[PDB]
Amino acid sequence: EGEMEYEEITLERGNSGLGFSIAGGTDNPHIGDDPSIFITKIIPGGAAAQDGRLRVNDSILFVNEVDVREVTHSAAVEALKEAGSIVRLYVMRRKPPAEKVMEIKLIKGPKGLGFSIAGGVGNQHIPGDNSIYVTKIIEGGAAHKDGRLQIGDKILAVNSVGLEDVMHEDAVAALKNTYDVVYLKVAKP
Amino acid sequence: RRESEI
Amino acid sequence: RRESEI
Ligand SMILES: N[C@@H](CCC(=O)N[C@@H](CS)C(=O)NCC(=O)O)C(=O)O
Repeated sequence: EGEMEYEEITLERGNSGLGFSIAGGTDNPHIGDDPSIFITKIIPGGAAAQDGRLRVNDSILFVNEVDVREVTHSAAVEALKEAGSIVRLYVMRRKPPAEKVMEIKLIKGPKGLGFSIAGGVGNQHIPGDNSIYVTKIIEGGAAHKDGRLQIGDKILAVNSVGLEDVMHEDAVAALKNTYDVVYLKVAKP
Repeated sequence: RRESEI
Repeated sequence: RRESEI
């Protein structure tokens, strides 16, 4: 958390390009005098989003054999444009703050558990992220009364069934294929 | 994107 | 900020 990590990410160019936006350069330095090329946006449904490894605020250090640590904005764009159909990126990022994993036991009310979910493979709630997210908690429902679950929580598992890289419909099935008492594994920021 | 009730 | 689509 807060420390630098370095990663090789190879992307295959799709019809709409690599599927991300950049800012920075020696002539457009955002944040102090740091000339780094940064990712500012991951395009929904694009190559970077489907791959899932590239993150907003990652700094691109190399594009294939080209050093983009101290280049103009235009030089970076050109290097990415000319990089071919298989693009090998070497990036740097500050590790995000760690998430708290929590177990929550809920008893269903007459209207279920009282929350809504979004996300899944092909329905990413955040571009690049296949996780199931809580998007709504029903006033007066079981999740609300318990008080632990919150909007923006990630559902990792329901009872013994993992929800890592699953389709949205399977996440719903798993959450509805339950008895009255449900055990949830949850990731909080 | 989808949103479902649980 | 200058931003380019890649
Ligand atoms: N671990 C290998 C590779 C790491 C890597 O790919 N990143 C940097 C080296 S610090 C690079 O020059 N990448 C350009 C490339 O893909 O050849 C090494 O010792 O260089």
